[PDB]
Amino acid sequence: NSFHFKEAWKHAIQKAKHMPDPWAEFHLEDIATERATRHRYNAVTGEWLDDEVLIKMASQPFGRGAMRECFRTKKLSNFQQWKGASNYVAKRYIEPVDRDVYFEDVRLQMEAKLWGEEYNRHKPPKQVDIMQMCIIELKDRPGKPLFHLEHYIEGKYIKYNSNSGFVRDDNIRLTPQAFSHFTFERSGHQLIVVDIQGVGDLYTDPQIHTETGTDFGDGNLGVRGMALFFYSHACNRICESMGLAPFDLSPRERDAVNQNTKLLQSAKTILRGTEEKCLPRASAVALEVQRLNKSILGKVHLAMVRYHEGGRFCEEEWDQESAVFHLEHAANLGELEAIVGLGLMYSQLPHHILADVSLKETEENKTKGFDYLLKAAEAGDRQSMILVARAFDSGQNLSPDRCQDWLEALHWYNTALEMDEPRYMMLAREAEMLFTGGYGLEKDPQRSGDLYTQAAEAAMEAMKGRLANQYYQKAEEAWAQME
Amino acid sequence: TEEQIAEFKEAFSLFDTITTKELGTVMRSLGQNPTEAELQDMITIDFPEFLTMMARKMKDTDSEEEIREAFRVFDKDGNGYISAAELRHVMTNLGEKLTDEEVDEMIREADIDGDGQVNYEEFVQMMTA
Ligand SMILES: [Ca+2]
Ligand SMILES: [Ca+2]
Ligand SMILES: [Zn+2]
Repeated sequence: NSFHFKEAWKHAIQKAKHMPDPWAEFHLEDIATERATRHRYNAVTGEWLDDEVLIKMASQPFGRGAMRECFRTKKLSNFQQWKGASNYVAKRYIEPVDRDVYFEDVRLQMEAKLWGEEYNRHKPPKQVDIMQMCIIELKDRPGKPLFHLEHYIEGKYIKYNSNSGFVRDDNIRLTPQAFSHFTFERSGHQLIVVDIQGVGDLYTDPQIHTETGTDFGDGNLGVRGMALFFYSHACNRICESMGLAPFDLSPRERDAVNQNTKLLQSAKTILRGTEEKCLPRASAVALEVQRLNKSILGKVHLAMVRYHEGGRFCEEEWDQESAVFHLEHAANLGELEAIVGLGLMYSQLPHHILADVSLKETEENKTKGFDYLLKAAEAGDRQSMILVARAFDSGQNLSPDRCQDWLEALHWYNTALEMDEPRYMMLAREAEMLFTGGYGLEKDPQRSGDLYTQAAEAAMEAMKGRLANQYYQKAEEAWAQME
Repeated sequence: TEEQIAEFKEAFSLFDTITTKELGTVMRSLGQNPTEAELQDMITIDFPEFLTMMARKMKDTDSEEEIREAFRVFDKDGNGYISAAELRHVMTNLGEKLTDEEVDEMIREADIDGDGQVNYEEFVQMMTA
């Protein structure tokens, strides 16, 4: 009728009737049949459906990874001839795990299947599909053991990427990497589907990194996993056909990524022209800086910083330069840790993140350091608030284009106190400043005595009784000037 | 359909000729279990006409089974839907010279609801037409 391919469907059907059972010589049919409860998960509804199935499972596993072993299984269709029963791989954790891990793994795979369908909806050159996976429970066995179950797929198995930065370069395929990057953008940076692997574009055992990093098991490295992906990820023709903004890599990182651009140009997957554009979000710091006008992408850049410092990306010395590049990108995206760290670094001050990295002193770097420290102070970092109070007070680390301002210094001291130097120290410093006045602040004997008495009480809290007595005396001295 | 005709003939002759009640008796005595549905469906009854009706049934059930097996050929993960990736994998594994756009078109033709996949209802429609 309206189908000019029915000949193709039927040709495939009969050809398949002639193909042999790839597991025939394992004689799973001869195995004693076992009862199992199959638990299946619908990811759109979040709903589980459990039914009863009959399975014949091999007594010994045929494969063993680091975490799981795999059993050849035949399962009868509740919709006859065991010889024609469908072949399944049944996976079990070698070491005993909490039962909920199996159901969480199913949730992970079914979510990734939803993401494959979303990617397909954007009319990609090659479509993808994450194989359904469910659980079978063998209640008639000691301890009612659980297994993952997936259909057996004939073909060359390939890991196209890992959940930790690996990318397959030998005959590099575009579609898996484009799919991972697509999930990153289309989810609004809330997740990325990696560990893309399977036969052709039938994927299995995928992993998902989420911003929270709490779901989808111990393989969810969170923003760290996103960073591992984007450190190695070279955007391809599919990424561009869908509008995927590249990840802002360092110039050196970009060169390392481009080392395979000739392979990408020689890849086999060619675009069709029908591809469609990606709530989504851009993987570029520019469009994200506009979006912000609090950012997962900034957390990814910060994770890149820490992986550079930790030697993860080290092949020679760790990059340092690229670490700073990504620290700046994280800062401009509002990661308070990055803003504090860059404010300390540009001010030549001891810093925690990238501690052994010292930036060259420039006057422009002095202004940058104080600006970052004031931003951090206005954002609530107490350390920066104290450094800015000290800068406005004494001029230490003050930007040359700014002036000592004891009004501003008092503002920041008191913001610190209202939130590793003791508190009586800052209270007494405010007291001194109001005792003499200066740098735009007028003498205030009454307030100086009030703050000296607050400092005396705080000293009393810290057991510094004799210091408290000195502070009470200083308060009396401040008040003695009045009248 | 010969020795099976002999089995059907013996089953009927046990009731010899036939009535509706008897029809249910003979269907159950042949292993079947007709719902009052199929009873009133037909819906007395001779043996040539009984052979004809039983042949009809057998044909319809065999065609249902054949189409379900055909679907199992392509629904590689048994989720109830033939994705484009699945049909591509199958066409490759069975040695067919269809391109990727051709596989997308094979799916599109049968995709009545437009979800980019072929459920079993759409598969049957494609096969029973
Ligand atoms: Ca399927
Ligand atoms: Ca459909
Ligand atoms: Zn990309």
